[PDB]
Amino acid sequence: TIGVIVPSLINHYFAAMVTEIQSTASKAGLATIITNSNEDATTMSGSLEFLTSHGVDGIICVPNEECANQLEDLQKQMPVVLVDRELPGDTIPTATSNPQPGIAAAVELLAHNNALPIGYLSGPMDTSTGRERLEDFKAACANSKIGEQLVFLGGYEQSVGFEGATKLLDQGAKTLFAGDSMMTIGVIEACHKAGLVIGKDVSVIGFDTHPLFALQPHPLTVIDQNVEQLAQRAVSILTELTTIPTALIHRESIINS
Amino acid sequence: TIGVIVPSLINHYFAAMVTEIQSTASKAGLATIITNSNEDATTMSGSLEFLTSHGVDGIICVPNEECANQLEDLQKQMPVVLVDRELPGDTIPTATSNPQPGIAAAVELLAHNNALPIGYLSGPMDTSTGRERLEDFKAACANSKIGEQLVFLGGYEQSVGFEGATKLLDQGAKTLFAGDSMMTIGVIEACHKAGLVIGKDVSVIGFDTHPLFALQPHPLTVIDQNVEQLAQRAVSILTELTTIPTALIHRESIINS
Repeated sequence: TIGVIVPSLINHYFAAMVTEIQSTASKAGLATIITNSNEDATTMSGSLEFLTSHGVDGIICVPNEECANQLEDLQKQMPVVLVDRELPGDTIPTATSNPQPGIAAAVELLAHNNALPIGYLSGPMDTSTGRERLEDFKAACANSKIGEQLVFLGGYEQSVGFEGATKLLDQGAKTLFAGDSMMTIGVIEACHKAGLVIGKDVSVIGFDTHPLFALQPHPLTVIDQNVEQLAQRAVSILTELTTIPTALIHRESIINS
Repeated sequence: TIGVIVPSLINHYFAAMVTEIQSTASKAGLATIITNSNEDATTMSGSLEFLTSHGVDGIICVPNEECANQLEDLQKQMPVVLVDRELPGDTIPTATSNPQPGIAAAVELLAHNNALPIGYLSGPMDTSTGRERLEDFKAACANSKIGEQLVFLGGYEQSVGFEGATKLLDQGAKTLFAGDSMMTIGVIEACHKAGLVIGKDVSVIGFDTHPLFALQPHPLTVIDQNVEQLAQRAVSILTELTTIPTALIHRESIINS
């Protein structure tokens, strides 16, 4: 029996991750209790306290930064592993995806297609995830020599991405490049509401693998993070108690200009 | 602290159900442990056993029919609630949705638009949920005087639905009418692989309220189950220790022929 804590379950990515963490754990003879923090430090605080109180062998977890302290203490006693998100400072084994290879290829591809300017739709800047990927998109643009692009600093709600993406399209974006599952939804909602055919009137780059992204009238080019391998690796590290690269799935949502 | 046990989490409907259950219970002062049974009775049996051994107060559960007996004993001591699915036998308070009003109106609406024949893609026949909805769709067709329509008896994998939906189209279906989220995915895949424009070349009725359904080029008429209300009902019956109408959201995936 192990414990897993995740910020959201309506996020298909985090529900994929726990399905795969659970399946790998059972193959190594271990059960799985899941918790959901709603991106709320107090809630996760509540969970960790509870999980270790009840004799779980290990914890695989997506750290809120506002929990850095309690998370260190449990190490000082509890086998802990962090996944997807990184603690901003000081030892706890972490397995995360490296976003640079996918982001660089998506930018490269936008550049060859003259599908510019790009409206990149950021995620919460309070996550290692949100900043890692915005650094990488910025460097890729320089490295691809297309110059500075449009950036919206999003957050958590589908509403935030819808509002973000609609503003990028106002500012002239010809490509919407989401940096999250949830931002990717806001981009779709935005193209739908504005009357635009993706892969025809505007280009989209999505983030993560949702089954329904592959089945749009023009399937979505997306950045895959390979959830299965991260979950495999993360449970390997929990039993014995690192980065998985990221990839571009080329589909049909980029116009050639 | 309470335990909620759900058969899947990649299922958007059950991820929404557990998010709303957690939310509602913290508004009544209760943390939340979630478990995921992958439609396997060994795992749930294991899980059930776990959450009682560790002194969580209540259990909200989506029951696997081969756990009726074990669930029974928990009552004889644990405040237990079955959601979504029902036990076929004798007791335990259950809050489920009633699928008849939604199913009747989707059928009624297919009948007015002569959008026939209908291929109804059932879910598993060993869930109270799969039978109920197949009975109700059969009666709605008699009640609307359209005759017997085509049925496929589906299951669990997006794959099964995609196979069933493609088979129904070979057999002449002009409307595909899923009985699940997963079946609704398989239905979309089937129209895409086949090259059919939903809303234009074929009609679709979907099941449950994925945000991405409302966005498709022709958004999807779907049967909404009101997960939020089910979840609130189930949590009141837990704190102080029944059916919820189903509804048709009329969008634009039915042709007028």
